[PDB]
Amino acid sequence: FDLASLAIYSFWIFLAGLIYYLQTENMREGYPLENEDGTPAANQGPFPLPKPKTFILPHGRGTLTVPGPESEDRPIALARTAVSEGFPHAPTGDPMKDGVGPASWVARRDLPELDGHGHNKIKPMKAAAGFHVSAGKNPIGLPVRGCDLEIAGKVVDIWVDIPEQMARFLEVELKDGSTRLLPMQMVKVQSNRVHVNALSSDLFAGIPTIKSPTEVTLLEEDKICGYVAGGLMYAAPKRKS
Amino acid sequence: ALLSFERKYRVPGGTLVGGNLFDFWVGPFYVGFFGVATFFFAALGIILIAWSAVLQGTWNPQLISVYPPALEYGLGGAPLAKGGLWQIITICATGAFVSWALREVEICRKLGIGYHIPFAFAFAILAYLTLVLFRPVMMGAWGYAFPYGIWTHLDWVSNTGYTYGNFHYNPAHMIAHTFFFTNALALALHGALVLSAANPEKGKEMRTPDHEDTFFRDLVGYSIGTLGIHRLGLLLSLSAVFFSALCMIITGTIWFDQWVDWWQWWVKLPWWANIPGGING
Amino acid sequence: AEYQNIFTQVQVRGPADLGMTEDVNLANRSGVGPFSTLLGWFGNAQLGPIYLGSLGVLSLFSGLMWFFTIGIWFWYQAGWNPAVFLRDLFFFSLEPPAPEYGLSFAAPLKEGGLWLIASFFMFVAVWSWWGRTYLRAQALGMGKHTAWAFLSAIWLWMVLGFIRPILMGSWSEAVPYGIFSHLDWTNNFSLVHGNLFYNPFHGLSIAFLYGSALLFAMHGATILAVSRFGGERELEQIADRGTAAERAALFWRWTMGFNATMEGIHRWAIWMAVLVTLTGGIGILLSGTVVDNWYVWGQNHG
Ligand code: BCL
Ligand code: BCL
Ligand code: BCL
Ligand code: BCL
Ligand SMILES: CC[C@H]1c2cc3[nH]c4c(c3C)C(=O)[C@H](C(=O)OC)c4c3nc(cc4[nH]c(cc(n2)[C@@H]1C)c(C(C)=O)c4C)[C@@H](C)[C@@H]3CCC(=O)OC/C=C(/C)CCC[C@@H](C)CCC[C@@H](C)CCCC(C)C
Ligand SMILES: CC[C@H]1c2cc3[nH]c4c(c3C)C(=O)[C@H](C(=O)OC)c4c3nc(cc4[nH]c(cc(n2)[C@@H]1C)c(C(C)=O)c4C)[C@@H](C)[C@@H]3CCC(=O)OC/C=C(\C)CCC[C@@H](C)CCC[C@@H](C)CCCC(C)C
Ligand SMILES: COC(C)(C)C(=O)C/C=C(\C)CC/C=C(\C)CC/C=C(\C)CCCC/C(C)=C/CC[C@H](C)CC/C=C(\C)CCC=C(C)C
Ligand SMILES: CCCCCCCCCCCC[N+](C)(C)[O-]
Ligand SMILES: CCCCCCCCCCCC[N+](C)(C)[O-]
Ligand SMILES: CCCCCCCCCCCC[N+](C)(C)[O-]
Ligand SMILES: CCCCCCCCCCCC[N+](C)(C)[O-]
Ligand SMILES: [Cl-]
Ligand SMILES: [Fe+3]
Ligand SMILES: [K+]
Repeated sequence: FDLASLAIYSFWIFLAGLIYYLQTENMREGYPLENEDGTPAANQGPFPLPKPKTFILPHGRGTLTVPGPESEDRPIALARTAVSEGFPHAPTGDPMKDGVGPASWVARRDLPELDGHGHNKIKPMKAAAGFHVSAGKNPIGLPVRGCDLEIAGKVVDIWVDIPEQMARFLEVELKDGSTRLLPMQMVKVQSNRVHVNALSSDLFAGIPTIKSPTEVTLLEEDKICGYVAGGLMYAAPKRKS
Repeated sequence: ALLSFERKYRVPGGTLVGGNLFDFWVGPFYVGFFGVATFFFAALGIILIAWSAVLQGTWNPQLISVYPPALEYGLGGAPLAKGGLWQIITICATGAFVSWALREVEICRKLGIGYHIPFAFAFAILAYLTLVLFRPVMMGAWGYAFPYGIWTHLDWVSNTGYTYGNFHYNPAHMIAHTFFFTNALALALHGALVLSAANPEKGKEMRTPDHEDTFFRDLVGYSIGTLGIHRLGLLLSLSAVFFSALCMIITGTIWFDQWVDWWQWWVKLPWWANIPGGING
Repeated sequence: AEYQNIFTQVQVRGPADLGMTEDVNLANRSGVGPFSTLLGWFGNAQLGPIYLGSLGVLSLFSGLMWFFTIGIWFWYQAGWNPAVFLRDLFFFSLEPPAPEYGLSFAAPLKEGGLWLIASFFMFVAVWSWWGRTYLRAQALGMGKHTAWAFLSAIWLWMVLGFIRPILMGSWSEAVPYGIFSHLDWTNNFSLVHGNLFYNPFHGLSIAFLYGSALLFAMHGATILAVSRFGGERELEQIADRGTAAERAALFWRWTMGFNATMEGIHRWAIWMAVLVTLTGGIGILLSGTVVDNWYVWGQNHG
């Protein structure tokens, strides 16, 4: 019954409460659990939902309250492939177009992310005041190549994050004169071209387009990022080595 | 059991081996060939360990301990109850880990994400192996490796350590250490910054990355940035574990004397070796 | 050569960013520093600006007053000789009062009166620097996390150099200022107390330290892996969850049967790390004060 023996018992308790707190804290999204058909699953695990909390979003964009009623807010083009819980769900169409699987996208807000001053976070560099390439190969004007090893277009600008000062997208012009955005993280800038392994030349038009040509919305980012990522699985018929 | 957003991601494909045979889930867990590989290697391992526990005549987790073959048996096999069980279990554990990694590469593929997680894991796997395979094989015996028991493996640490004096003096261990302490500092900080931004003073709006960048620049005159800190944690982590393996691969192989003594190379340099005063002469 | 996002490919620079205002007294912020292209490949390229109030200037001063106090005694130990100084740099040491001077400030200068000076300067620099972390967060209207977490680190440091020396009756118990010598004090401490591998708080301190390396590795890699969907933009993924946040949670759910949220994970992080020095400091405090041998304690109170 000495002090150290107390302190340690006291801790092992504290810790379990902490783990409880932590685990409930991490249930604010995706819960309550569901069956593959969207009805509440019978079994929710040992941990209960926490009391809702409410974030005040800046720039009068409202609030978010979690946990909260939760729907996908979009159609999901998949059908079951087995008679019981837990098997793969087949694409009922073209998964890239439908935005399922590795091509999945979330119905986020259809407005762009704003910096601390309420100005758009991401601008094409041409309309970003005083922003320039400062190191490493400037990709602008380079030909863009798909995994099939055909030319898919040309870099015509970089879209930069203002407050953070980093490249987030390469705006690429296609055969027809329209441009698409490609994530910086999915391109390899080389001394004489930009290579893009996720997509083949022919799938570039398929990239989701943005409606305003000098800004991009959270929802448009997701659709754009999703499409390209999914190309890693779905374009594989056309990838070489 | 599905997260509300989960179904759209549960498509076929991704697998490295087996086509679509083990391409399914059990509760939250994804399986894969390497799910099966894992369960096998894992069960057989825990089975041998539960058995080594009875050939040792004990059913207490704080006492169970599977020792390597003693220095005699060399780099050869051993009769089970005094060695072999360790060796087989060690095989099992490597099976289990490599499988786990490869399983993660499969989950990665189905999710359209990059390989950074199982790449990082591979650094822990290599650390283990260093201690149980690469160090012993270089040294000449499975006996130099650590035993599998809660308190008994700490004994091995203390005994291996003190074999070379105060182990602090290992320079590669010195570096690895620095990285463990830095990585924790970065963890503490990173976690606090994000939470201090999302959870501001009562009634105020959520702050932004600019408030994060500003807070630090205010505080220390620099800010690494929301991309950087994630590159950083990963670097501090893996770097710590890298030098961990380094510090031990070179102990009992290229250096086997007292670690404190290694530092005389610096003191016994021509231009100051014999100058009077100080702590050294 | 699929790109990985560990190094930048194209840096981009615009106008130097003076940063958000809120309630910061801008008269105390400095001017932007240079622009490291080097740093630029990993994180931000912009050095500065930096706030520096009165509290901040006190801190920065007495921090150097500490550092110099140690340095001039390192020079004295070298016999004022540049070559000796450099040869024996790790070997010099500023030790505290012998055990007989107790907790008094009487001890002669050349025998730890000097140690107490540098220590006073240290105490000032740290606690001032602490409030600095609170106040910078207050100025910007942000949570007090940073300051709470920093206090946990202060805990260990307070215990090693101040609280434990107070409780044990002398200043001699406290860590010396010196590279090789404080390393020795560490090893010594363990020996004198039955081997800290028997301190259950030392075991936890370790669990968490390893755990900090496990988690930040997990997390760091997770973000990079989902950075192809703007994963690193954590605050906005909290506010309006994206595919990045979802495929993250799901990699982990599918691997190990549970997972985190994009806010939650950071609560995991802050606690993991904070618990290193939290348990640590308890472990050290109990050593010598209540438990003299951890092996022995281990035998009784199992
Ligand atoms: C946990 C038990 C021991 C301990 C165990 C160890 C062990 C074991 C090791 C160290 C090592 C270090 N410890 Mg110690 N250390 C302790 C507490 C401290 C305290 C303190 C205020 O309490 C300080 C200032 C230091 C200082 C140091 C540095 C010499 C070194 C790297 C710091 C680090 O990795 O952290 C992260 C910090 C940062 C990333 C910020 C940068 C910090 C820099 C180094 C400034 C500190 C001033 C420094 C002493 C000046 C160097 C002298 C110059 C040549 C003039 N230790 C406690 C008491 N420490 C390592 C070493 O290599 O020793 C030679 C090592 O292997
Ligand atoms: C008296 C003892 C000596 C000493 C001697 C040694 C010795 C001897 C060794 C170290 C090692 C280490 N020492 Mg030292 N050490 C001392 C003093 C210190 C001090 C200090 C402040 O005093 C510190 C901070 C350190 C820190 C360190 C690190 C560099 C390193 C431990 C981390 C590591 O290697 O991870 C590596 C991580 C792993 C190996 C983890 C493996 C994980 C595997 C891949 C997966 C596990 C899955 C498992 C089955 C989980 C089950 C799942 C559940 C069922 C769900 N030492 C003292 C002086 N030190 C070790 C080292 O460098 O390692 C190479 C080592 O061997
Ligand atoms: C890395 C350098 C040394 C070492 C030095 C130390 C030191 C020093 C200490 C520990 C401690 C621990 N070490 Mg050890 N440890 C080593 C290698 C290992 C390996 C391994 C497979 O390589 C494992 C599994 C462990 C496991 C353990 C835990 C029992 C304990 C908490 C560590 C932790 O939280 O890590 C971070 C990981 C997590 C937070 C994830 C959770 C991991 C769980 C808790 C571990 C499962 C182990 C389980 C009880 C038995 C495994 C077999 C099962 C039947 C399948 N060590 C090597 C040889 N280890 C501490 C202790 O208290 O032990 C008495 C302690 O002080
Ligand atoms: C052989 C030696 C002994 C041993 C003796 C000790 C002793 C003694 C202690 C530890 C402690 C620890 N040991 Mg042990 N340790 C051993 C073996 C190990 C092994 C191992 C592989 O076996 C490991 C992994 C560890 C690891 C650890 C850590 C988990 C723990 C340190 C907590 C910490 O993060 O401090 C780092 C953080 C701090 C020191 C906080 C200080 C923060 C201050 C405020 C910063 C000041 C800044 C200063 C002004 C510098 C400014 C410079 C700037 C750049 C400007 N030890 C063996 C048994 N170990 C410590 C502990 O808590 O024990 C339970 C401790 O006291
Ligand atoms: C518990 C989790 C980890 C942790 C957390 C932690 N540390 C923290 C914080 C947190 C949350 C802070 O908020 C605070 C901070 O500011 O973060 C950057 C901090 C901090 N932890 C620090 C260091 C530190 N942390 C350590 C560890 C840890 N802290 C834990 C592992 C250690 C170790 C392992 O021992 C160290 C050494 C500092 C970066 C900072 C506290 C700084 C402080 O108290 O200020 C003192 C002020 C000074 C001015 C002294 C400077 C003296 C010299 C080093 C200067 C040398 C310059 C010279 C060569 C030039 C001379 C020129 C002249 C002619 C002018
Ligand atoms: C690389 C830096 C750090 C790191 C990274 C890391 N660890 C990882 C990952 C990554 C990136 C994963 O993706 C993976 C994971 O799933 O994370 C939750 C993992 C993981 N690292 C883990 C633990 C762990 N990591 C450690 C350390 C580290 N991991 C490094 C510090 C330690 C330490 C410090 O000791 C431990 C204990 C697991 C939680 C998980 C690996 C899970 C796994 O591989 O499961 C498959 C195997 C089993 C379920 C059972 C195997 C059992 C049998 C084969 C027999 C027992 C083996 C025997 C060796 C026991 C040892 C006895 C002990 C008492 C000493
Ligand atoms: C080139 O030379 C010049 C002269 C320019 C230099 O300046 C070079 C300087 C150096 C080379 C010095 C280098 C410094 C070191 C090597 C420092 C080493 C220090 C450590 C390793 C720190 C170890 C841990 C220190 C701890 C645990 C300190 C605890 C401090 C206490 C919490 C404070 C206690 C308070 C006291 C004693 C005062 C109490 C009285 C009151 C009234 C409050
Ligand atoms: C069984 C009860 C044990 C009590 C331990 C509870 C852990 C405390 C968690 C910290 C809570 C953080 N909070 C809500 C103030 O933000
Ligand atoms: C140190 C790691 C702690 C691991 C304990 C985590 C508990 C897992 C319970 C989460 C709920 C899982 N599920 C699928 C039922 O929702
Ligand atoms: C003496 C050390 C005290 C450590 C207390 C733990 C602080 C961790 C931060 C948890 C966040 C909760 N809080 C209080 C900031 O709202
Ligand atoms: C916040 C994450 C919690 C994970 C902590 C893991 C607990 C490890 C238990 C190790 C046993 C320590 N000891 C020596 C007291 O027994
Ligand atoms: Cl890269
Ligand atoms: Fe993060
Ligand atoms: K411009």
